[PDB]
Amino acid sequence: SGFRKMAFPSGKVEGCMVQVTCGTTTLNGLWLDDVVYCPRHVICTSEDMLNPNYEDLLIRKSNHNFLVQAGNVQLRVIGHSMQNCVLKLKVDTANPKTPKYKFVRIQPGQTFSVLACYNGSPSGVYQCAMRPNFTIKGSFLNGSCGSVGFNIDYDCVSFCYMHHMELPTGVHAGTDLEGNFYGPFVDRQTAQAAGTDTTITVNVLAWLYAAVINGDRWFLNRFTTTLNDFNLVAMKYNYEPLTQDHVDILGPLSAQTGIAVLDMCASLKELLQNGMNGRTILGSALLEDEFTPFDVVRQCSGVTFQ
Amino acid sequence: SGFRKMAFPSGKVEGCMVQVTCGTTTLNGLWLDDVVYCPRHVICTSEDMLNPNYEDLLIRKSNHNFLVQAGNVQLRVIGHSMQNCVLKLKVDTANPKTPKYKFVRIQPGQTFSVLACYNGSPSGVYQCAMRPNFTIKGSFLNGSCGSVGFNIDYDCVSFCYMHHMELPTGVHAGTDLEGNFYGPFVDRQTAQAAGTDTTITVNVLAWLYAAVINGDRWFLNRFTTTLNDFNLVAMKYNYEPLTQDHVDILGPLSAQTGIAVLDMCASLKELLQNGMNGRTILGSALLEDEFTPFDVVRQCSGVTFQ
Ligand SMILES: *[C@H](O)[C@H](C[C@@H]1CCNC1=O)NC(=O)[C@H](CC1CCCCC1)NC(=O)[C@@H](NC(=O)OCc1ccccc1)C(C)C
Ligand SMILES: *[C@H](O)[C@H](C[C@@H]1CCNC1=O)NC(=O)[C@H](CC1CCCCC1)NC(=O)[C@@H](NC(=O)OCc1ccccc1)C(C)C
Repeated sequence: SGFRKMAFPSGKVEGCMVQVTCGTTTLNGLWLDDVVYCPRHVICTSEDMLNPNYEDLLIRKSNHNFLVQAGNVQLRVIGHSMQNCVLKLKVDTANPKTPKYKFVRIQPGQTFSVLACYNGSPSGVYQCAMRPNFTIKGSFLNGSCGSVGFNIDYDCVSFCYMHHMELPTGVHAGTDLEGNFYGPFVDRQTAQAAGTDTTITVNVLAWLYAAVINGDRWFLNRFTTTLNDFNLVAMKYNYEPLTQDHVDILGPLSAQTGIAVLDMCASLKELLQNGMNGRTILGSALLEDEFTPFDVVRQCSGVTFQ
Repeated sequence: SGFRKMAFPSGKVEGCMVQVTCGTTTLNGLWLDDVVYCPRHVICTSEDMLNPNYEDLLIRKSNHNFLVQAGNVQLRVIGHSMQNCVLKLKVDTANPKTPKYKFVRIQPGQTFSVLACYNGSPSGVYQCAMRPNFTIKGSFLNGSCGSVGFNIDYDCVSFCYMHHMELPTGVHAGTDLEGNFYGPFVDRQTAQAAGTDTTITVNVLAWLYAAVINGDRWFLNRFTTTLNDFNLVAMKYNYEPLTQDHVDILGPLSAQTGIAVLDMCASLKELLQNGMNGRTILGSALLEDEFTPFDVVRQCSGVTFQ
């Protein structure tokens, strides 16, 4: 038993990380087949970043201005193009380590693993949730741009996030692998509002089920509630409203524990209204919302990949 | 910026994971050069586990009784031996993916990444601390035995932990790669006491420095303290006593932030005596002790590996 925030094994993604340099700027790229993907702001100087005209900036660049290193194995750039906020560099060699892969645009509340990288070299791996306001709470320093987020389904890597910038609150923003930002953000160094974040209610409930499965369970109470009654409580505490779709997604955990979803909602409502009274659940003194149901099921069924 | 509990990239270790089967029991092994390492309890049946005579049980076994699969690539066993609580199977093929590696026995309070594995296939990766009572708080199900803990120093993997069992409190116990348990535990299915755990004070202080570096810093107070005065507080709250060696290890973080170590101890003393009053530090409502100083420095300097 035990429950930990767990990232996917990163080896398949490690073999795809390269370094991209344009002039003074170095960041990470993702090398799949004969294409390298990276943030288009690799082309910006420190004064372009305040209000860049990316079309005009890219026109000044030719293939030979993009330096791509894989380790110290190095790639010849034979074409370049901009797709939304990502630059796509065609290279003359297909990555021999390309895994089976897909590009996916994830939904708010879903989770993924981040392989944080500097100069094309992996530094660490951790699990993130895409917040309801389309930010992530990551760990990113200068040079981490182009680091990617991903999920694995057995042998297939689903890339879902590429890192671009940090907002004025320490939270992080980036794009899918077609270069479309999650949320309202633009790749300009200017003040940008993320807007109110909310707690991912279905994930909190999934984590309460994980706690029961692991014997942590003082919070189970006597009451039940209704989906409309609970949602009145969710509103006051900035929790996402719970829908029947969420109830259905929680079905397997409900069946495993024998605790009806609305009974668990009643326990959650009392935790929200009364706090935890200095106690903990699965080692946390806060209600955790970065585990999806489905993360919970895999962690307590032992799903593997390769 | 931002601070996350981050594991090492796992690819170098993924290429070393194999499946070991003896009779009815399947677990994970570690394949380095021409040797496969796994828990010796792979030889036990469900009624051996209550009081096993490992010498007598192993004598019944020959090389051909140990089935080792690498993926579905499969290895011929040409010798076997028991070293403390690990079994070492000599195979006829050296692992072509063997990284540069060392076996290390870590100290209590140090951290490492765990690659949780089932049937020789990686499932996930997370960071653990070896508690002062020589347990870890992991996430391990049936079949995870033989999963390993490790650190990376650029290109060298230091293996430090192999998982063996779960105690009567949900905490986990295992050995170094020479098969010596951390702590007082034996590989028998019998009630076993871990003894009182304590909080890793130098790690809490390192994490408070990480918080200041990230602008989280309401807890900085007006006071200072002495190492002897602070240790009186540490005693009452089951914190490890702070030594000058710990102060010296905190030197770089002290120099980076301009906060004297004993001033940070005074902030910690007030957090211990008064709690956090419903506030958070780096997203946690508890004092976190599973980051070493040195983890903090790498996370806020961007150290990479490959
Ligand atoms: C690429 O390695 C970095 C990664 C960030 C550095 C520290 N944490 C990070 O996640 N990205 C950048 O340095 C960004 C440069 C890009 C160039 C032009 C296109 C968009 C930005 N810049 C940032 O992340 C900066 N944040 C930012 O621009 O947010 C807008 C803002 C500015 C002022 C006040 C409010 C909001 C970051 C602060 C360095
Ligand atoms: C190998 O895959 C598993 C991993 C554990 C299963 C669930 N969580 C785990 O970490 N290891 C085992 O199943 C252990 C078998 C070994 C065979 C004989 C040598 C030592 C054990 N068994 C356990 O981990 C069990 N725990 C245990 O034996 O602790 C001692 C104990 C027993 C009763 C009351 C107090 C303490 C576990 C409970 C299945």
